[PDB]
Amino acid sequence: SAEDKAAVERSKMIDRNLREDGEKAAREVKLLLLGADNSGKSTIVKQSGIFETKFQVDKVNFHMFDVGGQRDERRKWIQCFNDVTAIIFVVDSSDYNRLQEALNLFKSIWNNRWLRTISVILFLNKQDLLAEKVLAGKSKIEDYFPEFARYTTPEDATPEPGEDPRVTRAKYFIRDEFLRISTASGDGRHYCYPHFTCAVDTENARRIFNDVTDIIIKMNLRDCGLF
Amino acid sequence: SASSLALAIAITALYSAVCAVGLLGNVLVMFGIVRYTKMKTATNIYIFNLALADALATSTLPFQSAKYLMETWPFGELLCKAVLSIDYYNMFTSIFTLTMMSVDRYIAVCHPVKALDFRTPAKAKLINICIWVLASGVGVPIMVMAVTRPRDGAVVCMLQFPSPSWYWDTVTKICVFLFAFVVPILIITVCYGLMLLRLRSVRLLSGSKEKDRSLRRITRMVLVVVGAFVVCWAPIHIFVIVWTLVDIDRRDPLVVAALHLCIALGYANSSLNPVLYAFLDENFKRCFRQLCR
Amino acid sequence: SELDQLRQEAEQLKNQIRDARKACADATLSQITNNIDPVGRIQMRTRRTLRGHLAKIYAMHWGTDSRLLVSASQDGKLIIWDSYTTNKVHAIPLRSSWVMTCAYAPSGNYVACGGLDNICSIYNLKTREGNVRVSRELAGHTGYLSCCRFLDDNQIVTSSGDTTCALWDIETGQQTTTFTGHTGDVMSLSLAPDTRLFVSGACDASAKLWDVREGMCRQTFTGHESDINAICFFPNGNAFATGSDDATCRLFDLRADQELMTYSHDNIICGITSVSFSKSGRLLLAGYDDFNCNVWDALKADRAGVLAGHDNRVSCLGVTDDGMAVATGSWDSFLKIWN
Amino acid sequence: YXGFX
Amino acid sequence: QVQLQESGGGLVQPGGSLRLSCAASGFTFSNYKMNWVRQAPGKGLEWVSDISQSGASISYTGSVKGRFTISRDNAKNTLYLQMNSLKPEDTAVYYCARCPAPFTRDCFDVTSTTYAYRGQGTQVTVSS
Amino acid sequence: NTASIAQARKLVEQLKMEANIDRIKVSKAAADLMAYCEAHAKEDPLLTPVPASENPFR
Repeated sequence: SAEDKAAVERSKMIDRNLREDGEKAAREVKLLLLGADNSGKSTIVKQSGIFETKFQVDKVNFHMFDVGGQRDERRKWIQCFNDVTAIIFVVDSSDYNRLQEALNLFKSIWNNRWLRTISVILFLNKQDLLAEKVLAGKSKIEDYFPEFARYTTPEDATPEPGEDPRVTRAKYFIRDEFLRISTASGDGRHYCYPHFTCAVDTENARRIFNDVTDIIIKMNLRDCGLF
Repeated sequence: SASSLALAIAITALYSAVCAVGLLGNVLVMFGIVRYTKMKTATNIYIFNLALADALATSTLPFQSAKYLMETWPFGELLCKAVLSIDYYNMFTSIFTLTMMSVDRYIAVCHPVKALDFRTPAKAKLINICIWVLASGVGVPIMVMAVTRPRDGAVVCMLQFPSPSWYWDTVTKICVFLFAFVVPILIITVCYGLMLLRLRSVRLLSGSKEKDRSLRRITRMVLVVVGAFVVCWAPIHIFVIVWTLVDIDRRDPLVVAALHLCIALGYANSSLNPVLYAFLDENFKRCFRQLCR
Repeated sequence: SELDQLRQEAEQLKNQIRDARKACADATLSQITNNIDPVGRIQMRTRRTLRGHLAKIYAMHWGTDSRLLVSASQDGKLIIWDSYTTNKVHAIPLRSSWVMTCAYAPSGNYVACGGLDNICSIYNLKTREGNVRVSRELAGHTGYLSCCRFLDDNQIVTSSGDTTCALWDIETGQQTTTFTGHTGDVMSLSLAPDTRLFVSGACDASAKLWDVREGMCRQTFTGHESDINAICFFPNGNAFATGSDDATCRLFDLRADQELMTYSHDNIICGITSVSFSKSGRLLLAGYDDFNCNVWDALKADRAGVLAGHDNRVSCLGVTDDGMAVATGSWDSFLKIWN
Repeated sequence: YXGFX
Repeated sequence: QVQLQESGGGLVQPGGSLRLSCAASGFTFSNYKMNWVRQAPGKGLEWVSDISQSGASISYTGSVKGRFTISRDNAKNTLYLQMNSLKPEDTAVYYCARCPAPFTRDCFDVTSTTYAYRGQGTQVTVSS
Repeated sequence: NTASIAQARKLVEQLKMEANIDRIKVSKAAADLMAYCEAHAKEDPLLTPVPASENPFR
């Protein structure tokens, strides 16, 4: 029982190191970066195999994982991200031809049984390209979404100063296209935080911090059983 | 007297009803926690420790109801030391667990990234051990000072304070008023109040009236927790202030009925804590619906 | 033209293979094993609960000594446990935390891991300094590493999400053999007991029997409806079972080249993540997405028992070489031992 | 509390 | 063997009509949500329509809303796409794509390049 | 194209290599699996539970 006690001491030292590393890990916020190739997902926070971007907001450390080096089939590897705090879904809101593909991908994320407890931070990227597409008038959303012909800007919409109302109707229509899917199922377990963003935006890390803060508040409320 | 015997059995039934609800409710909470919930969150450890303190607090109610009927202490000095200490000690452990869950929910909402560290189940046991150890600084001197004395031909289970006894009794009553009512109600109101002010911005549910419904449910749950603590512990604490500072009759049947009603109110907090913390627990409601379906 | 001609030739060849399989299907395994007695109600109990992983466990592999086991979880740690005493023998920090597979070498000197890093990391357990270090990194897969199994201390077969498997030389770090032919993500592999063949189940609802040395796909087995997440040989090496997302397990025979049995029930609608046979192969133990494991009678397709001891998705399952115990690792950050 | 004065 | 066989495609005038059928075999057809996807010449794989396991939840891409009608016969294990009022931008190889897992609301990878639960497709050419 | 024709040719070649195998009857394979199961049932600890003295996980 001398090497047995040595094995018990080695296992307890291993337990101590595992507990310390798990507390460090429990302080790190894991995020899953998802988006198409045209989405501009790499330039969101501006800071082979799976790629990791580490940024810090208000002493909170975020590890945002961009999964490159995989095929276009994602139904299996995405189950690796069951325990992430949020999925950051970046959408090229100006690419009207692939907005339906982004909506189907968002719908598959929102209704996956291993992803239905994970909130989604929605970045509708390339808002400047969306604005210059709407003001040009060459490409119409009604050629890709006929219900935009029956869509009106919501009363709760907050437009930017100097924003054209058609641009506002377009961006809030794309937002409501994603939020119809988000509110269609999974009410209570996970929420969709939409954000309109350009490529020059430097406040996306702050937006991620505020959303992650809301997510952690709600998960702690469920842990307390208040919600 | 015919009025005195009717008043005695009404107070005894009032003590019996609070004790029956308190013992059955807290054991049912502990039985559901141990067998089904398995103590896997910080909150589950807090509710189990709250229910353990509340069950032990209501265990002194048969001793106190038998003391009022017989107008004496028939249990001897050793039981006069155990029961009276358990009265003081489990008053503090329960109220500090009430106070700590207000802090725990405050940390959960107002410091959420700092809550992923602080609200681990391992730190919850350490905090609950610290709660039951800090209350031993009151429970143990109370256990030493509890004596049986002959008084008016009967035996009274009282506290033998050091000289001057009038001074140290008032100091202990002030310290029970401050550190088991005033300091806990200050912490609970501030913690729940700051939590509710943060929750007015938290996007709880999609939609205007879905979110406001859940926020109103939490706000009502806060108000019934805070309100029950006030209406159960202020009546007995003001009465001890009135007993110490105001020359009341001390033998009026109306006064002693008003006294024992305030005592039964202070134990009704322990009876209601299964309702306000486990029946209103959304995790426990999920477990209850999982058991039914 | 040419494309259409090759496609109708392929359909003709699939019809020929299906007609040959129908010709050899004189009876079913249910009929041949109809007269043997049931195994009863198999009631395994949790003997050891391996605690210490702090994120969801994705994989496990028993060592050949049937005492030490390696577990891979997405807290960035490989833990090697002494199952008899619940003592952790090793904690290996991983460079990539998104690990989906692990393997224990038959000699016990090496472990493997891999996942979204697309790299099979071989760690040496018998270093002179006494610390577990990276002995080799096997880059070369263009998809996530889903399964890996050592053949010895120098060769390892890995399966990946790039629709390929690969036999690697650990000393040179090179793919000695590339196994192609799957059209979906290969989720699991199982080595034959002689280690001359291996079956791999993929996301094309198909399993493939490959020759380890000759390098081609000898046989292709279909019959599953959805992604085969799990595969395990029968202990004789002449058959294998598959677990899939269609809520069914299927026992295929190598020499019969078709499905022998389906293990399913109408109340089971969730997929299978892990399968393993018992030592005789009479019990097929399968881990499911309804947080439970089912012990199936492998000859009679009857659910022999329910290992309902996990609060989350059972991701991995393994039976000891001597057959003494089953370890089920799940997404609730625990491994449990059963017998 | 209160029962023992 | 999960097999999806599409038919009914061909050369049609602009404004014309076509009915695509897909015979499904090797799986329980009623347990899976079903999809119709497009491969236009020179473009990528584009999702067009999906019908639920029962046949109640139906959705289309916006370019085909009011023109395409997805339907299923679970008894005959057949998926139908009625393509009315056809436009030259509807010229594509149309594939029937099964959702990968049964009893699921999510549908992953049906527009992937080498997706397995997808047929060989039928060519629909809308030209004058 | 050309890659699709090459992939179809490789699939045809693999199906030709798969159609030319010697397949035994399913009854024979079932009897072999049954014979292996009852040939090793006594040394299956999961099928026949061992005493707690012989069980290291007791």
